[PDB]
Amino acid sequence: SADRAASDLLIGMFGSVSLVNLLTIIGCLWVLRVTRPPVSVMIFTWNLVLSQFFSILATMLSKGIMLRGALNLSLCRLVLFVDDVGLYSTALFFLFLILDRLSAISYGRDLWHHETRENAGVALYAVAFAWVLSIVAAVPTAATGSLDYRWLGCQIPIQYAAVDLTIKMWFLLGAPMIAVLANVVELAYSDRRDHVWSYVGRVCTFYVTCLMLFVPYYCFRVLRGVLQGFGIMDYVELATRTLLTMRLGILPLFIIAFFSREPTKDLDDSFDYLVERC
Amino acid sequence: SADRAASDLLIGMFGSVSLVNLLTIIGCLWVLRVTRPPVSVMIFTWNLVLSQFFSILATMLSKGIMLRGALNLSLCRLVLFVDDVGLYSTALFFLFLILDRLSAISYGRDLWHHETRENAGVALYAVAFAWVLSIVAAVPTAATGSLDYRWLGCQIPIQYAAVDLTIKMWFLLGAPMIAVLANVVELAYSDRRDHVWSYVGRVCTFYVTCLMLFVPYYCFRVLRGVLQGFGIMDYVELATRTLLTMRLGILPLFIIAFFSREPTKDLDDSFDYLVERC
Amino acid sequence: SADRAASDLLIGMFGSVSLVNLLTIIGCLWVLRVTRPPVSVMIFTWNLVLSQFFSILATMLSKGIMLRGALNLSLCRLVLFVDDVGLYSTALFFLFLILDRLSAISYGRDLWHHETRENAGVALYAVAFAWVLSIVAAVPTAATGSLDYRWLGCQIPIQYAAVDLTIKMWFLLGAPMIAVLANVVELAYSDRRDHVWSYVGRVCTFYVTCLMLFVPYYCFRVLRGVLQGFGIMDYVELATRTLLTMRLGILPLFIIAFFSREPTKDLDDSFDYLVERC
Repeated sequence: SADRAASDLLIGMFGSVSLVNLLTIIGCLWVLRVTRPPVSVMIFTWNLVLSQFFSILATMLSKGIMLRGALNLSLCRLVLFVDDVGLYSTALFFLFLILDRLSAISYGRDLWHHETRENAGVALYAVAFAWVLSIVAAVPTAATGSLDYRWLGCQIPIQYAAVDLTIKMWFLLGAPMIAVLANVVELAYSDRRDHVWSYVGRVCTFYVTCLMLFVPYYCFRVLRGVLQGFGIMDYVELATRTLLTMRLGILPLFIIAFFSREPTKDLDDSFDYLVERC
Repeated sequence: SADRAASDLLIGMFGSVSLVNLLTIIGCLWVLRVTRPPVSVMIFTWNLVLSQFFSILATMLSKGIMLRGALNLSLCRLVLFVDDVGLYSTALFFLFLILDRLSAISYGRDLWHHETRENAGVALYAVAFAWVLSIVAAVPTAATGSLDYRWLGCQIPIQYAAVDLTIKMWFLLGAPMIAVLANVVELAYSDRRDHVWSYVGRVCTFYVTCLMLFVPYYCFRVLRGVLQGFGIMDYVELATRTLLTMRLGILPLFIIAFFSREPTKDLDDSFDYLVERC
Repeated sequence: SADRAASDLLIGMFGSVSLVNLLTIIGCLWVLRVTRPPVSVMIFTWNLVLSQFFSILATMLSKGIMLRGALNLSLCRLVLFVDDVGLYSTALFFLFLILDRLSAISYGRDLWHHETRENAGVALYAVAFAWVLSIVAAVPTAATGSLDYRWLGCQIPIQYAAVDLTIKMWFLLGAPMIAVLANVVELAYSDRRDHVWSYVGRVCTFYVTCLMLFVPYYCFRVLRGVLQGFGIMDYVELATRTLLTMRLGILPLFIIAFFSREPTKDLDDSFDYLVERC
């Protein structure tokens, strides 16, 4: 049982680091308001922060950091539901933020004085849809969650792993990145192309990061149904599970990366003026 | 069994009301031909009318309004197949009609004399695929239908509720609502933006209406697998199922809402001219 | 067992014919390099050729042309995994090739001297994702493959037919053609429309061919779960399977069809110049 305590400490350390990172993003977003951002960006970025907080909070309860002993089936289903709600919302919020910025930057209207009320209305309507769709997509998982017996956490049973991977694959990489690739391909041959490749390079490394964090875990879960103390098959499950947990500290860093055309330059101006007078 | 008889009356009244509404749309579409619309609109709208008629006809048989006693497994599977064919076709026809009109209105070419043969050819091929995909997508639900024993209808069992919701979610609001949002987001920053917000307001309330009608019934069916005369869990199933039945009287009203840029103004000219001389 | 041997000969003959066709496509692509194509086309077409080779090789092992007797569960799962990897990659590669060429031809920049380094970078990054997604999407198949008993080949059990059709429907005609139809619908109403209808007429017949080759086999497999020596239900399964195997000789013919705007004219110039001097 010594390995279980070590795994509990490692997950808790990652989450505490991730929680500090999220608070830094919240503070960074707060000081970025001086460089007037469009309401569309503000709606998407703030909803991303809320979704990340839900995923971080539910992940620790899923790993049983402090709820060991009281983790029944009712709590296991509720925790797994909240985790996927943040998991699904982040994919949709990032997809809409990328699409909003790709269209805005390409047409040359990405500043505060370049957006209308209708632009803000679409962002609010898109955010409301993404929240509701995430709840609906996470309903099947709330009716199939079960306790973990190798470890002391919460995880969907292996018999539903194939269905779980299919929903996750479409929601995280199937739909969001086919739509992004279709838009980029059309954007690559258009006249509104010169000032979009800096942003396109950011969305390429973002989906690669998402690809290398989500694929190893769910693919292994499906494969464990035929591959059959702890053994080698149990430590690799933990090894591929922490990679999923590291998304709580890497994804929040991409909120600023998609904030504007050159966030690293606007942030310096905002911070320099913040420390000078206000 | 008194409540069951009242259930048939409520569904039967809704179907008769919906049938009257559909006939009004058929008549309204007929009198709208004087304001000669593009062939692309005519192909989509008339195929929608055929799709709605299939859904209305199959829903009455699904509830067992007149087929009680003879509702075996073979008929229940066949009826559930036809009902989902109309359910899937309507989502695809509405998605293609919205996309066709959004592009046509934005570019300023939405009248009869602004379309070519190739525009009509795309609409014909898009309709042909949407009919075939609906048949294919409704094949799995034609091999898993079963008799309902709480009520005297015909519904998919609860063990396939998770799979049923996943297919329905993608078809009704998964693919069509992402594709529409992706186009609208691009349209919000383009020069072809001034005369598209009247139509965008119509597609926003349409998908909200679809969200309010479809989500509660299928989400409850999945949740009923874990929540476990009639009881409270049986009346809420009927309450959340009638909302699905009201789609037969609400969706046909959106056929004219997407007919053109300002259907409420073109309809008045068509009706006023028709009653005068022809 | 006489009919079983005949089926082995028919499938083997189709593969040998398909193998010759693929080698002709490889040779045809090699002689098409004189008419300098963009690197984006070269990346997509060559990756398509590799995917067809995987599908051709795995299909023959799946049918047990020469591996009868040693076809265990481990070999059956591996072969079925490879076949879907080629099957899924072809759908994604064809979708990206169509989208790349539709955008390039519409904007008037489809020649070698009209593409930039960023154009080739997107094609390389899109190909890398399509390979990874195909591997991930084929992972569930490797966990559910089983040995065939009515015949001596490899095929998914009928209990997973519903899940198999859902994944295949989305990958082959669900996502790729919704995105294609959405782009074409917008293209039909734009100014960049005059010189795209020759290509659009080519993607309409291609997807119809995919519709009539993939649908019958998977739709029948789901229906066989309720419809219940060899009988009529076993010969139709063979008849509906050779249509799937026939895709190995039809799909490679579409690699050159999507090569450029008018491949039948560029090929003649390339072949005539090759036989003259070099």
